[PDB]
Amino acid sequence: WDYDFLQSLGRHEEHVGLAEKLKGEVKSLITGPMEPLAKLEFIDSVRRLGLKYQFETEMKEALANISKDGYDSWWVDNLRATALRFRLLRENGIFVPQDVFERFQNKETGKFKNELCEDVKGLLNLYEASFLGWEGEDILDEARTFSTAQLKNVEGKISSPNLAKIVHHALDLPLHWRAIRYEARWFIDIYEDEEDMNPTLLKYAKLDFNIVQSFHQAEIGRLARWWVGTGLDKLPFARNGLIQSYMYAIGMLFEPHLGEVREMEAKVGALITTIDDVYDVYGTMEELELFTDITERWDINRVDQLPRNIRMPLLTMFNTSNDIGYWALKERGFNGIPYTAKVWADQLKSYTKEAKWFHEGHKPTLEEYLENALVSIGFPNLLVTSYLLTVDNPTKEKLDYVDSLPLFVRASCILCRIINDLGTRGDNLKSIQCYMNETGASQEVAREHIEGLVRMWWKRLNKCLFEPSPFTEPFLSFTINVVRGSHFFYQSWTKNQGMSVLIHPITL
Ligand SMILES: CCCCCN(C)CCC(O)(P(=O)(O)O)P(=O)(O)O
Ligand SMILES: [Mg+2]
Ligand SMILES: [Mg+2]
Ligand SMILES: [Mg+2]
Repeated sequence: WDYDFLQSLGRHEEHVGLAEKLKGEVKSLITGPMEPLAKLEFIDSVRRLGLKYQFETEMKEALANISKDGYDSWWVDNLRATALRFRLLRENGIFVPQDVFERFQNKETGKFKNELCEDVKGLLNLYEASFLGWEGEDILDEARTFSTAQLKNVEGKISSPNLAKIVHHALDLPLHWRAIRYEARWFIDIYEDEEDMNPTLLKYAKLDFNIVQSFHQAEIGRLARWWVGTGLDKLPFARNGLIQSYMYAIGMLFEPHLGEVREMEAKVGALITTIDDVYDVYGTMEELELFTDITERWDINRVDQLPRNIRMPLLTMFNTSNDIGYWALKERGFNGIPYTAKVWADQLKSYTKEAKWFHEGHKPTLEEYLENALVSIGFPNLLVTSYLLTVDNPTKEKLDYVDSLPLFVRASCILCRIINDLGTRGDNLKSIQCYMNETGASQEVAREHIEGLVRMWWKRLNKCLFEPSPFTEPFLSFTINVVRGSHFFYQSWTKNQGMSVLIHPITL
């Protein structure tokens, strides 16, 4: 990554009329007659190509009327149709019971019938649908285990390279857990080779992708300029994480109309990865204690006591925090500086508890560690910032409620932390080793336990999305998509993902 070259991008196309024509056509298709299984497959194709943000209402209405049609003959007895309907309806907020899978099980033992290994597409759809489940839905747990076992069994026996690629991709990460934009870039190429491929939808996908990528490149140019202006790229003992943070933010939100929010999120992310290193890599406890005190008091009057290599990240945090709070004051009429200050103070207190534990040789339980680490991962900061920047009529009360980390937000933060600990030269007190110290458990027993925690908290997020809350569409999607971006990173192979998504356009 030549940041010299990324300041280039965004400085330097009219396909927008054809884009609007293709959008009207795809929209008519979504409203079109569409025998119901074909309509489901089309809606799911539109989603996988990253186009749901264009056709929100049409997709919702189409799925709502599919749910309310008078007859079930078109999907019952059909595993692919049953699973796809389950998943899409339950993604749309329309509950479907797990009972619909019982007719594919041996009615005595509850096991899915081994003969289903003859239906690869149905197995894939059952697999994908299983990750829409909640706690206590045992049929969906069984569906996950069975489908994964069978798919890995037959992956070597599949001779269609396209379907082998799809099966391998699903085994890497289920669709429910995948970052939308990167998955869209992958599935454009995949969809171009599918059986019932619709060329109108494919062309619109490619064109819309290039346009959104143009917005992204302008954003990257501005952010690289700012980041060089901070001088933080030239820190020897701190990660140069501007482009990594922007990739995180793309996973969190990719819509062009949210661009400015992205930039701020990106900024915060960068600073997070810098300050963490200040706390994890190169910093005296006296230096970090002073860092934390200054941040808690929001008072930079004694900042010159710090060496300039620490003084620059601290003051960049300070000034960017004030800038974002003032953006809130100006554009939303609400001074957000106290809340950016609060979230940074809380995150530095979490960093401080972690560093103090290390120096003390403390070995916390997994629960204690996680209580601190859902904050130290930084996503309370990022999510409260996104809420500040996007909520209608911001108030002290709304901000206090979101910053209290209710179950929905707290589950997303926990997931980000434990996913990063599964993906992880620093502080070796992470999730796995905390559990090992707790229970004396094995390396791999602890790892599988943490993976089970991943599944459990995803179940809780799924059930949260069905339950009333004072949160609305954009923040909802933010909360899910930070977990998806975490899955994206801690599965450089991430570098070439950035090249394919943010740098190179799609040839048309
Ligand atoms: C974009 C904001 C999240 C990016 C990841 N941050 C660096 C978190 C820091 C960590 O996760 P990292 O593993 O050091 O990257 P930590 O485990 O030290 O808390
Ligand atoms: Mg770290
Ligand atoms: Mg750390
Ligand atoms: Mg770490």
